[PDB]
Amino acid sequence: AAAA
Amino acid sequence: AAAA
Amino acid sequence: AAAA
Amino acid sequence: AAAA
Amino acid sequence: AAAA
Amino acid sequence: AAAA
Amino acid sequence: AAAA
Amino acid sequence: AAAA
Amino acid sequence: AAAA
Amino acid sequence: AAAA
Amino acid sequence: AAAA
Amino acid sequence: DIYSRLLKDRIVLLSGEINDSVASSIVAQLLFLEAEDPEKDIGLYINSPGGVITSGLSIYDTMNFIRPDVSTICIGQAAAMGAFLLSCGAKGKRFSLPHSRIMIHQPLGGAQGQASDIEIISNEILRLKGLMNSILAQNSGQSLEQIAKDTDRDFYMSAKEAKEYGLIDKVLQ
Amino acid sequence: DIYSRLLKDRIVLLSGEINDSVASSIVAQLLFLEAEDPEKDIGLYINSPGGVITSGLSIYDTMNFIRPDVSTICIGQAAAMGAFLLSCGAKGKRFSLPHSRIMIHQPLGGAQGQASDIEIISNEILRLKGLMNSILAQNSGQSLEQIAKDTDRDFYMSAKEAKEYGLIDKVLQ
Amino acid sequence: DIYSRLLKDRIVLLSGEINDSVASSIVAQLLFLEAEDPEKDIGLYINSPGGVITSGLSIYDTMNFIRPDVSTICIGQAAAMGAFLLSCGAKGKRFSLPHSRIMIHQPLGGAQGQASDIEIISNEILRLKGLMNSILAQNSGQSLEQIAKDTDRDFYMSAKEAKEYGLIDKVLQ
Amino acid sequence: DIYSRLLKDRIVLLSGEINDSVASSIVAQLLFLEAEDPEKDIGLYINSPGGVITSGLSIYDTMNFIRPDVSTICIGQAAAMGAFLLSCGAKGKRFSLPHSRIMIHQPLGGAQGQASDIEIISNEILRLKGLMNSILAQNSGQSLEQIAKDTDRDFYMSAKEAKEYGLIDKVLQ
Amino acid sequence: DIYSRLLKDRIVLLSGEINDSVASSIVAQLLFLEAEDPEKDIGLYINSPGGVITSGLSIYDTMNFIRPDVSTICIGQAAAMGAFLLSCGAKGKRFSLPHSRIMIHQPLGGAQGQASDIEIISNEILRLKGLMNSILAQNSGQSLEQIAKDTDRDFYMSAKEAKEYGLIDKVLQ
Amino acid sequence: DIYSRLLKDRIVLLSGEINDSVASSIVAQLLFLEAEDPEKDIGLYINSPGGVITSGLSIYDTMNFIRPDVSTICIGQAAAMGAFLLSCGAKGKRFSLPHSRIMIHQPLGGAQGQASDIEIISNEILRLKGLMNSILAQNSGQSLEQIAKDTDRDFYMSAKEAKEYGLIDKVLQ
Amino acid sequence: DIYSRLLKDRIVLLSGEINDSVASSIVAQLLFLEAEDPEKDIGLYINSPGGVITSGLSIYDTMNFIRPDVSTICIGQAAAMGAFLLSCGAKGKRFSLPHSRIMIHQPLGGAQGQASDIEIISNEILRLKGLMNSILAQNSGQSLEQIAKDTDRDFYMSAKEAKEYGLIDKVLQ
Amino acid sequence: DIYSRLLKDRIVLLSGEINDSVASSIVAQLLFLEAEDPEKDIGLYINSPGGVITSGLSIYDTMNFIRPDVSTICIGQAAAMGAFLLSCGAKGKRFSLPHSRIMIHQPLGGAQGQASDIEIISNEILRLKGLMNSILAQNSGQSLEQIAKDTDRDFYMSAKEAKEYGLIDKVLQ
Amino acid sequence: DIYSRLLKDRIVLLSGEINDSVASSIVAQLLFLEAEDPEKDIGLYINSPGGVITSGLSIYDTMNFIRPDVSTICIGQAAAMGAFLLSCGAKGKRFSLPHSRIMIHQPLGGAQGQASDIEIISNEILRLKGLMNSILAQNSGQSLEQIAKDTDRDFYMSAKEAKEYGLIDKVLQ
Amino acid sequence: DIYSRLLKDRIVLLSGEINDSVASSIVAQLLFLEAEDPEKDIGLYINSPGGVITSGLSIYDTMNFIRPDVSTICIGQAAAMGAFLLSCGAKGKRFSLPHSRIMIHQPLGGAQGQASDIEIISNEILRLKGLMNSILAQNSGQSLEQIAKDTDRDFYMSAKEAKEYGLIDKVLQ
Amino acid sequence: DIYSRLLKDRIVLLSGEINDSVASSIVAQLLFLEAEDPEKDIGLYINSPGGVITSGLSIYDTMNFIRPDVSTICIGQAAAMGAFLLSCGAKGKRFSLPHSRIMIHQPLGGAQGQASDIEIISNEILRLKGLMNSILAQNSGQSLEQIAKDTDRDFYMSAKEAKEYGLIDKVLQ
Repeated sequence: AAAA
Repeated sequence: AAAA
Repeated sequence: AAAA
Repeated sequence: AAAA
Repeated sequence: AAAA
Repeated sequence: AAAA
Repeated sequence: AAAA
Repeated sequence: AAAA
Repeated sequence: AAAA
Repeated sequence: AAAA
Repeated sequence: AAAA
Repeated sequence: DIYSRLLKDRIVLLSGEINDSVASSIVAQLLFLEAEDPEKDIGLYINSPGGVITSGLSIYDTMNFIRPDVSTICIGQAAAMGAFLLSCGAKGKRFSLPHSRIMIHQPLGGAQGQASDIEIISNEILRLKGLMNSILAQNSGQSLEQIAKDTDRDFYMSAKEAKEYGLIDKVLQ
Repeated sequence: DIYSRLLKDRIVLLSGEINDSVASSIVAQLLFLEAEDPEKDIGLYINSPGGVITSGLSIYDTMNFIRPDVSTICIGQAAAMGAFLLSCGAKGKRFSLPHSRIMIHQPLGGAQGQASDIEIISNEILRLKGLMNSILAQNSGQSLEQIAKDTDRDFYMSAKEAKEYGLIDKVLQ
Repeated sequence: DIYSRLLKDRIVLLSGEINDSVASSIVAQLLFLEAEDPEKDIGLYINSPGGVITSGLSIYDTMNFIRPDVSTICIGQAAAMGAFLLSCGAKGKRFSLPHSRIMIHQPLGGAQGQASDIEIISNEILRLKGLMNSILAQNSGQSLEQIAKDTDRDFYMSAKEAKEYGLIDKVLQ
Repeated sequence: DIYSRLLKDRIVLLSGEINDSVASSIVAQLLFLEAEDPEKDIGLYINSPGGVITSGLSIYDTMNFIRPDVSTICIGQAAAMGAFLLSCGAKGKRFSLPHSRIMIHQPLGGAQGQASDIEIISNEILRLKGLMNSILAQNSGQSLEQIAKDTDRDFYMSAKEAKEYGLIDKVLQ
Repeated sequence: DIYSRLLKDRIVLLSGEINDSVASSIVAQLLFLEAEDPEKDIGLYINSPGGVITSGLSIYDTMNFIRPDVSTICIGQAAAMGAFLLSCGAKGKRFSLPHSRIMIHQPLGGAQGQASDIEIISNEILRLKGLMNSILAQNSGQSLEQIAKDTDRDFYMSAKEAKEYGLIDKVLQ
Repeated sequence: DIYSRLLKDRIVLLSGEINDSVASSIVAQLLFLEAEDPEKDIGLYINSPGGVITSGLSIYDTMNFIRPDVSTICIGQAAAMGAFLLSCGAKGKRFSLPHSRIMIHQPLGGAQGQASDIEIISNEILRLKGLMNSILAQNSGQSLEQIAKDTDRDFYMSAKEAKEYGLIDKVLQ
Repeated sequence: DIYSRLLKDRIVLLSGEINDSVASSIVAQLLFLEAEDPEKDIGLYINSPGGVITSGLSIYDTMNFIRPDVSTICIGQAAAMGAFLLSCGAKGKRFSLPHSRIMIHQPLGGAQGQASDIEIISNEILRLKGLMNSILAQNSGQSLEQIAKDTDRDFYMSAKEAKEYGLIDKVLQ
Repeated sequence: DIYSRLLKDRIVLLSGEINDSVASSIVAQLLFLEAEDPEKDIGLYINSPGGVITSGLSIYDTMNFIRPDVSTICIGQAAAMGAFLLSCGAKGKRFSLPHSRIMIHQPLGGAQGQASDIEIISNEILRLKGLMNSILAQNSGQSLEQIAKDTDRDFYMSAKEAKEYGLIDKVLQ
Repeated sequence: DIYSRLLKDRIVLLSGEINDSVASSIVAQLLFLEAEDPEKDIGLYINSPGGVITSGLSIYDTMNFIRPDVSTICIGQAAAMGAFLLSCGAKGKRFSLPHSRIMIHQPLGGAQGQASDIEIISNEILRLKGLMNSILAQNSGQSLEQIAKDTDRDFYMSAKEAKEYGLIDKVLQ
Repeated sequence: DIYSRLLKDRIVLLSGEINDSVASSIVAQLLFLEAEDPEKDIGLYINSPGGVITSGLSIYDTMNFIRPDVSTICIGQAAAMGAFLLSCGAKGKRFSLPHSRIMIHQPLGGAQGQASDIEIISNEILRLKGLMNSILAQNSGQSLEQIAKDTDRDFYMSAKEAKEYGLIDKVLQ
Repeated sequence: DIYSRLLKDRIVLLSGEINDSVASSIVAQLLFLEAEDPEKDIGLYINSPGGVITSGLSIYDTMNFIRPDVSTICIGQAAAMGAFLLSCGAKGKRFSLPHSRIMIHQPLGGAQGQASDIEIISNEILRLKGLMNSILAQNSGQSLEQIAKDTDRDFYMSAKEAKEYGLIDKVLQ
């Protein structure tokens, strides 16, 4: 989900 | 929602 | 085309 | 349909 | 936005 | 189907 | 394309 | 058509 | 179109 | 791209 | 992604 | 407007699927008509395949809210929620034309999300199920037991049969 | 128009999803009635599944902004924002028809973007959560901790139960 | 028409997203009202999530083009460009209901094309950004530097806090 | 109808994209107006992002075709063909509100087909560019050559800059 | 109605693409104006990119089937069938505003199915092509071969060039 | 592979619609068998509903370009281009299983664009039409006129009738 | 490969719908097996819901074209064209597992275009209907009238019934 | 391939969402690895966000069905069902890399159809919730009550926390 | 693979539309054949409806770049870019089967954006048009004028015509 | 395989977006290479725009987990999670070619559902943001505060600037 | 596999648009060739329409990173990034076939989000622009200024002109  |  |  |  |  |  |  |  |  |  |  | 004209004769047509939009309309017409004359009877013609349960209940409660008797006449069909409303008409004034069909069944629905939410939603529909069954048992003379058994699956019947069952009082022929 | 005639009776109908369009319509109608007579009660019949929070609050604030008492009557259902508005009606004048269903729960929403923005949005929605729970406690007579525990997930109740709870004053049977 | 009636009382409603279509509508109403009475105040009720900047600027300029005082009243919400217009209301006549939320933030947009075009659009979005921050600063009594920092990201405020911030003059209790 | 009312006061609102249906309406209003009174001034308020060139040309020629002066007032923005039309207003009567943004740029379009059709279409758009660029030159005092360079890419400017540039006569700040 | 008003001034506006709907409207208007006053000139303002050939012929024949002289004025552009109609205008009453563009070209279309069918359609299209080139020749004073040569591919021209070519009589400069 | 083992026995299967893709494969296989032995016969099994003509001509020209006699066997069906290819098999070696169906018809296609382009395409489609009839007449012994008339529309046949017509030499009883 | 190792046992599997692609795959397998041994029997397992007719006929004529007997084994189901192929197995070697269902019915199709083409397609499909019924009759022992009647609509059968009908010889029960 | 080389070292990689095909891939490998040596340990590296419950349960049961010890190592993340499997690793051999995240939460799902069907599915999902909750306590040591309280909503924790909680035995470094 | 086998015989196949993907395959095979034996001839069989110009040019330049004579053989058809390439084969070794259809025409394309870009693309598309016409003139022996006239629109011809035109050397009987 | 041979010289390539599929592959390659020789250095070339955070962490922990020193070389670009990984290389062996671009920025994500869930998801993303910024600080030598400040928005830097920042050790000039 | 055998001859093919996937492949091949023989020349054939900048920069730096000279050969076309790569080949070894087209232009892109993010992406793209213009300046021997002027918009050139310009060192006749 979370991404950079 | 609920239906008849 | 025709099929069975 | 033909057009111009 | 937020809904209830 | 039921998921986790 | 033309076909038969 | 040409637009601006 | 720039929005706020 | 241009074609012929 | 910038392209050239 | 054709409908506005018939409305002037206290005739209200409930046609199509029942939902909040249709419900608010039928409700406004009901309230309007009792504002016009709280004594005169109202003719609620019904041709519906059913719909949203709470939407139906708002119409049902309004029917008993106002003073006029709300006579019900089934034309085409009155299925599920539509059949519910038909049976809610004033006692002795629930009608149906010769070839209308009446069908009753338990609630349909859906639930998604966490197991917790799905259980809360499930219980709520079961609550509405029992509420329908009970008011149906009351309007027809059948026992809760018969209703529960008969509405487990689609229960279709002609106007005559619907008369024998108790959903309506007479078949206007 | 049918609703136009009912409006002359100071009757307003809030039906379906609550958003800015619907909110403006209701706001506009309350302002109108205020101008037509700042003394007589107004009847706000509610049959809503809920909706946008800022939208619902404008209605709420408008109800207390105008002079007349805004009576609320739940028909069909009053869920979430719909139930919120119901509870906001003039004290002693919050009603519900016998088979209406009332439901309350916390805010739902979404946030996308950078961690920084997601947090900000999260904070604001939690702010709206605390705001409503607070008012819900004040309107019902329940404690903030009780409201908070009960609105954690969907909390469905019957009209009679909503009265017991404090959301409404009387079930018109 | 409910809105046309309220317009007769010099009440204008800006609800929903702000765009050229909506702007022309609010411009026509402002110009119309001045024609009716260039002295009488005008009440601009605002419930908007924001919208297109140039469109918003067209309303702001018209507000100061006509002779009447355009009072602003925030109900529900005044976000971004909506908050901007709220702040632009006639001095001392910028109001809000107690539960309205107000939010300000920097411009948003998109740039597509050659490096040269993106740069040109970028500088243009920046110019619009400095312009809004400049007026927002003058309207609130905040320094330009402070407004730039606070609008960097979504900055939400209650009615009380927006009043203390300087965006409005009074919270109608 | 709010707009029909402003028309009675000789006010024409051109808001949004420019195209044949829009141009058709604008031209229709101008013809109607001068027929109404061929000597009184006309106010063409412009808030547009641009559009079809030939559509804009129909408005421009009609503006000069009819006897009465057509004053142009920029509100929000006048971009590309919008900036073109604004500049076409009767000399001395071209205005803009203080925070409007004006922009000019060369024509945009497309060509599909054989190499021969493409060169044909290409020459025609180059013709329109030169046609538009020349009238822009005549209207602002700029040289044809300068306009061509300035409109090579999006050229945005403020109301004041637009005045100093020659597109409008004065700013009603 | 803006268009009903101009129609009272015997003004007809053919805007946008030509098809049966548009042709039916234009034709109906011409019959009406003749029945109104078979002696007074009719002003047909043309701003069209072209359209269906038979539809356009429909307008062409009606223009010559009624007794009134049908004057045509080109505003914006008269391309293809649009230019055809502009040239069918009455003797010496075919005008154009100074910055309009005129374009003529051979017919476009499609054919599918058996070889025998494609041939039949192909021939009917060549038929329409010859019919139109011949009428353009007649209306302009150009030889048939010249028109066939010039319309082989898109042929754009200014209002002035259009006069010299013979498609219009004067340019309302 | 299964098809590879069969190819080893100089058996080639043409199944499905004929297009450049299918044609390159068949042509590729035919050139292969030739290199392996230019004298040993080849068995081209055909079960196709037809397809692109030029693609079919590539197969046909190749069959006669190579030294080996290419026998043709129709299983399932050989329609349009399929029947064509089947009849192009080496004389005396054109076969069909007992329950196959053979169909012949004129070319089918499409054309879009300017009258000139459609005309050119139509003529080329007719050229291909005349080209195939000539060959069909040659391979079957029938007259050009007879082929031209019989293929005007779908002409279905049983294996025995195809034989009696001249399209094949024998039916494997 | 699994299916391949089975092919080494002279086992071929016809699974899923029948079309040119599949028929090509099945015919290639029968030819291969004949190439490997033209005396040993071949086992064709069938579990098909049916498919294209000319496609099924190719497999059918192939089963008889090659020297080795083609025994058919129905598993799961053999519907329509599937049941046909099943019945076409070498006499005395048409089998079915105990719980397979067999179903036969008249052909299905479609036609578009001119009335002439639609009639041509109707007769052809009728020809294919008469052709399969007679062959079906030859295979079962039923009269052409019986097959005609039973296949008017879907006719399902258990393995046992299909045996008694003559479509298969034995049920490997 | 690479994954195949690692399997030789008895390393099984569970990457991505958990469904049936993925479940059968992991089960096949665990069975395979036991066939190679029912004595040596197996390394099941887990980086999964969760998935189908019955799918995940087949992997768990298989882990305890074979004699070799299946050690779990969390890399990246082990969420929900992923966390379940991680905790099911052989005692003393459940590991995690230093920056992995572990999350546990109740099941999610959907239900459609009649009230009776929704109830059955809801109960089956509550059953699965109780199964996982109890097995999760057994694997960690926490009381069933504490697991239920912690899995009501997403419970995220770092490697260290996961160890303190009892889901894993040691955090590598 | 059968295509690999043919490549062993120095037989390359170009089938279908020409694009970069297709060109790179052909170019790669040409370079491979030269590395295999820079003296033996190569056979480039062509069946193509045309494609991307720069893609074709790369195949053409590679044909003259390597040492081997690249003979060209047209099967099915060689159109536009396909014909162009066909004509580029080693002099005296450009062939075609008898029923192939050759066709040449001017480039086709599309431009979109600012007038400035449309012009750049149009000039570039014209550069290619002239470059191909000049190369076609050199390849066939005809004058640039003749090629320009003949390629204005689709120009179809038979192998015999194409040979007489100069596009190929001989037609294989 | 070109990649397989490069892996033999201990070179793994990380190109494109980072996710569970890519990560499990990079992990497998790293584990493999350690098994091959746990003492020799590994060259991890990076050209990535970034990706899923937990995924990149699995790669990271696998890098420290294994005995071999994993050198990182940035080619093309190392953005966000891609840059994070470039800095996680063995001290003194974090390289970059002269024209690569490095970028670091805070996490991006999404949250949906009840306020409770949003706050949980927001907290977790903020947790991942802290973890990422922390490691970035430790790897570069910058303070925690500096990293948080510079990653608030996209922070682009040339290879030499990334060296001065502490992200890499040397730029292969 | 043709491409692999060509790789043995030190031939690398870059065809199609440039993106990370194609770039990693190209880089992988270049690193492979150096590992095979860091002494011999590599021939990089380029037929590309351009692509992702950083993707192209990865290839450019690898070419200079490895020891062997990387000769570039343009076939068909080298546009934008493709032309950039072409000009980056080892001095004296930058080639082109006679009919290739070389085109150079400034970068293209998109920006979306807050004004601050658009400014960041705008500066970054301009950074990429300045970078490539000066490398192209040094690769051709011209002033950055004249390059910037030339790449403002698409700049097409014949192979000969590309040589005159300084992008390639020779045109292979």
